[PDB]
Amino acid sequence: EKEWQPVTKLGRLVKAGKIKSMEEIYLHSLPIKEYQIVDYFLPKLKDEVMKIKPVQKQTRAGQRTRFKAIVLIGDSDGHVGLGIKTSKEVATAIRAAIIIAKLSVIPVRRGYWGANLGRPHSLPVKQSGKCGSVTVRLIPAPRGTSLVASPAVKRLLQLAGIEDAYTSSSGSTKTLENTLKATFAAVANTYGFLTPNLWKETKLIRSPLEEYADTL
Amino acid sequence: VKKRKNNGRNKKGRGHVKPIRCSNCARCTPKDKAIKRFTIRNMVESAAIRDISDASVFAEYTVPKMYLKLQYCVSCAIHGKIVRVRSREGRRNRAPPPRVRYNK
Amino acid sequence: PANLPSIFNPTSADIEQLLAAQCHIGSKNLNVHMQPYVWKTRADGVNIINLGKTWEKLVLAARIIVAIDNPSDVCVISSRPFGQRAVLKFAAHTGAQAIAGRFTPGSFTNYITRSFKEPRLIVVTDPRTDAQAIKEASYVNIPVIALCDTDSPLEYVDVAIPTNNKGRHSVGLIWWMLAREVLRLRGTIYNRETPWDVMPDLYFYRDP
Amino acid sequence: MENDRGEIVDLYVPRKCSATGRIIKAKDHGSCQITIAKVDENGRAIQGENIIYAFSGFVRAMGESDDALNRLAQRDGLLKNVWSAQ
Amino acid sequence: RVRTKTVKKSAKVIIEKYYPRLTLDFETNKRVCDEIAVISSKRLRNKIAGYTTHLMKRIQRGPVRGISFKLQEEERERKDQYVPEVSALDFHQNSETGMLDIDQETKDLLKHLGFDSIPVNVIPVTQS
Amino acid sequence: VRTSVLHDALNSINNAEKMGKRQVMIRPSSKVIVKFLQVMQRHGYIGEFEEVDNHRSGKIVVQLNGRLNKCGVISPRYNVRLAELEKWVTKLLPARQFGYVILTTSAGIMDHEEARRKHVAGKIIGFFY
Amino acid sequence: EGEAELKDEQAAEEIAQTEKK
RNA sequence: AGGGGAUCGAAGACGAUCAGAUACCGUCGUAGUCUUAACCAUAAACUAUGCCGAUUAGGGAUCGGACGGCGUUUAUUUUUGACCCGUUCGGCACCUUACGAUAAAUCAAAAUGUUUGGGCUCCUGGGGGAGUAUGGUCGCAAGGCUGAAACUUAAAGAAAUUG
Ligand SMILES: [Mg+2]
Ligand SMILES: [Mg+2]
Ligand SMILES: [Mg+2]
Ligand SMILES: [Mg+2]
Ligand SMILES: [Mg+2]
Ligand SMILES: [Mg+2]
Ligand SMILES: [Mg+2]
Ligand SMILES: [Mg+2]
Ligand SMILES: [Mg+2]
Ligand SMILES: [Mg+2]
Ligand SMILES: [Mg+2]
Ligand SMILES: [Mg+2]
Ligand SMILES: [Mg+2]
Ligand SMILES: [Mg+2]
Ligand SMILES: [Mg+2]
Ligand SMILES: [Mg+2]
Ligand SMILES: [Mg+2]
Ligand SMILES: [Mg+2]
Ligand SMILES: [Zn+2]
Repeated sequence: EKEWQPVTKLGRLVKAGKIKSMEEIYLHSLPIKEYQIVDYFLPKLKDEVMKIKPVQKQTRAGQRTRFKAIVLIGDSDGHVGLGIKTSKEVATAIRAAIIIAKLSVIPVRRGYWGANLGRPHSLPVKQSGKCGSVTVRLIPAPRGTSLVASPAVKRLLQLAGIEDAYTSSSGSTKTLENTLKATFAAVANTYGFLTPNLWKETKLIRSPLEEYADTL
Repeated sequence: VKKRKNNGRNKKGRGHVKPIRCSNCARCTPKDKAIKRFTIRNMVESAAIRDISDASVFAEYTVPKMYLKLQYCVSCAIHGKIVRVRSREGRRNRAPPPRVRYNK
Repeated sequence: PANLPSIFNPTSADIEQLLAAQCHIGSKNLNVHMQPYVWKTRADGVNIINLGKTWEKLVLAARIIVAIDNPSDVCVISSRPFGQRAVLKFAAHTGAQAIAGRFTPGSFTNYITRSFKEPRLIVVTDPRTDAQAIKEASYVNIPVIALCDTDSPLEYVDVAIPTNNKGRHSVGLIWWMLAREVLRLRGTIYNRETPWDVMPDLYFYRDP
Repeated sequence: MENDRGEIVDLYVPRKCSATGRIIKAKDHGSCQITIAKVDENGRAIQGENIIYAFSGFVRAMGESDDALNRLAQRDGLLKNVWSAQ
Repeated sequence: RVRTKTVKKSAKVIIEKYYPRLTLDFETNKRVCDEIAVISSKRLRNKIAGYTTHLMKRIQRGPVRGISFKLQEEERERKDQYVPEVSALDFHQNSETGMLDIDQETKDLLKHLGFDSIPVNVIPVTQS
Repeated sequence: VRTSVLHDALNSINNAEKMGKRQVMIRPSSKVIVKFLQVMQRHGYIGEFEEVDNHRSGKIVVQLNGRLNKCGVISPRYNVRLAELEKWVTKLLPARQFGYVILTTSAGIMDHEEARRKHVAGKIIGFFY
Repeated sequence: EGEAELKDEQAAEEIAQTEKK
């Protein structure tokens, strides 16, 4: 409720306003372990729960029931993530799920189909990912078409900021947890593809942690 | 599923091998599959050596040994407690057990 | 010599101590990645390390340490008994924390454990016996410096110093020379020519 | 970097591994930076002057980072006769 | 007759906080404990006193791991500055001659590095 | 038996690059192999290559500099008109902006973009991006 | 069967927000 | 169809066991088990993994051939042979590891596949009915190869987790 005490060195620097934006963290690829960092840089992040499914376990007296919740978040402007956590109580699981989702927020790369006229709307290349017998493929599309996909993966692409795309699915897509995790991996790899316009050499600079001095 | 990589047989590089007779139930099993134990023992048990020793006519005497090679089928091997069930990870360990050399 | 002068040569005195401490004796097993740091294999015996490359890599490792802003961000690790005392003395002379004995896994990953540290660099006596320290370093982006023998895993080991890594005298001497270089690049020793006033046997091990 | 009328539109420009040239992704833990100080004529370490290298997680796991640094360090005149091609 | 963690944990802290104030005698240690501790049971106090007097009996002959007190602690870092007058690495004073023993291909390394003037004795090594 | 020397060269290049190496060796060398490398070189995807000359067939040693994702070969060399050339770029090219499809025509082998300029068609032999 | 508390949650947004007649 | 027929032993006859015991256990015992001259063509005929070619990672053992080397052993003795150290070509296997692959167990191939094309042959399409009916063909016979339909059903099955 009241003001938080940073526990890691990165958290202290964020509280003092010594770093510009979250992309500075992304550039040096530093781990994030405190959910107050993300919402300090990215307000108006929407959250929306997918579904809850019970899970059983057999014991001598009877069967033990727990509840599993799936939650994904995004800002519709290039940031998205999801988290899954199970607990003995429905309400408790949802609260913990939102925290895990914030910790995993990642940026997306959005490009053009053909000619460029500002405000990129689609994926730069075609990318795909696999998570346990489910494969999802994304294809760039011309401006004007909407998102062509199942309701499950259309929501995730909506919150990532991607506007136009083509989709293809394989395997047992009825496993909702596996499908979302495969889509999340495909979008995450957009910045991992080396297009010719990125061939230019970059200058290496020291990380914020090394060149700043923290408080006691 | 395969329970063992070698099929519990130890036969790779050939097609057939002649069987043998089990030493307990007289069953037929391939020679490479049987459990083989080689044993060296004395003619008489350790309590009886003194009685033979002083009843001899050759001053000091050394009782001879006896050499046997017993070999069993697997069904009779683990009922006589020659070998016993191991865990999933402990199955893949073919080093002979370390015989006790101190005996408390 | 675009970025180092000629005053960094080993000199006859420093070498004289190295082969007197059996720092040029390796094991029979030879890793493929350690082939560059091999002079010759002994006839009917072990490999022999190249001391010239030992000095060259030792200076380079020292230059990385000085670049750290505050000395308290450097962490030095040892588990085997032969390296307990040398690590602690290294921590006292310079600025550094020392971890001797058990590592308490979760130190670099869990933020509620008692021994929680956030270092910028890790120095390890032996990669094989300190695998837990190296393994956790791969999770949170820390470069690793380690002392290595002829046979040693080199996963997640950016800088390697070829040394005996198992001798009683060899382990202590290398830690001593590394400490001397760190102070030399700073203003503490004030000169390359002047000798240090601490005796090499201080960085050794005692049975009781 | 992308453009529409000469202005950048990418959210950020990632860095590249020095040994292989692969793009170092975000959340790619296990990728490190190496900073080596610069010494002056009399042997002291100059403060604020250093040489920076970057290695990706993929090359570190293979165990090739030690040899990769030797090639780069010798190229920048930091070492003598320690790395070579057979 | 095994003492639980409450007895053992409480005995550990008493010894290190107040080492000299209590001794090998059980009767005296009984009166030491109740003054410097808050115990709600007489039987619990007796058991705590029984264990702590047992611990120091074995302390009298060599220290034991898991126990640290100021007199034991302060003595340790007094011993850790031990250093001889002649270095073990130094060999000019040692041996009947200053020069030491190496094998053949080590000397070739010295020639390659340029330190030919080092006085050494070379002995061949081969078994085959 | 060896039925496509071009496939062996392209496959060997792809394996070494995927593992992060810098140089490759190719055992058989042919005219089609060299003409394929030259197209890649002019776009910066590779560096220098050298042809050692044994008296049998020669070898090639190519120098890699990253920048290369995949280089494959189409084994049945289909016949492609000029009007249907846009079907292929939709199939086996990651994006419209970059990437090249290699053809063989009566005017020499060339990428799919230069063939449009010269208004020529032929047979398809491979691709790289 | 986690449908007991959806009437008055207001701490999360469901996929198909159940419209009431 | 002849020769041979020690030992084991389908069928068969008895003794026990059992509520029953045409079985497990015990004593006998025919065809068969072996060989010569002709038929049969099926096996969990198994690595449940077709054949040719290229590339991709570390390690120590072992069988066959060649090449290099310090010694020991030994002979009408040298060169050879036995043992020791290293390199290399071709084999039956094994240990570690995952950058990779798979639903998983696990795999140096089951890798180089949504970023999908090196060449070639055979086989499979929910579970039963059914490898059954019928026609043809091969065989002395037992049988082999080829091989349906009517009708019926919402689940059979694989790998792993807790009881
Ligand atoms: Mg064979
Ligand atoms: Mg067979
Ligand atoms: Mg007749
Ligand atoms: Mg007959
Ligand atoms: Mg009989
Ligand atoms: Mg009968
Ligand atoms: Mg069959
Ligand atoms: Mg079969
Ligand atoms: Mg191998
Ligand atoms: Mg060997
Ligand atoms: Mg041989
Ligand atoms: Mg020879
Ligand atoms: Mg071999
Ligand atoms: Mg073989
Ligand atoms: Mg398709
Ligand atoms: Mg029929
Ligand atoms: Mg029903
Ligand atoms: Mg099962
Ligand atoms: Zn038996």
